Amino acid sequence: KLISTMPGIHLSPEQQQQQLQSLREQVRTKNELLQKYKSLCMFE
Amino acid sequence: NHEAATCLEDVVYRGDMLLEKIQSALADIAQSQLKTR
Amino acid sequence: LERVIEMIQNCLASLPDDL
Repeated sequence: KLISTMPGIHLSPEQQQQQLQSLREQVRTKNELLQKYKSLCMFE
Repeated sequence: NHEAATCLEDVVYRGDMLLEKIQSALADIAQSQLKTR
Repeated sequence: LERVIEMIQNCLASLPDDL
């Protein structure tokens, strides 16, 4: 049972949800910025 | 010399516009990267 | 000016290849 307390999770599941949502928003905004500069040419 | 002056002015104007655009773009990238933190 | 333009272009040519 101690060896199955080892795994790798320690935060409350609310904190896991907060981390997952924040990281989802991060990947969204970074992909949106990179797509903006994919589409935008400052020159003609 | 007048004609060469206006020609130099035109090429400087195009370069200035392109520089201001790339400068503002780099500033926006820096703002996004600092806001993500 | 030309060099700067093509420089910007190839970096833009790099970025959808990351996307």
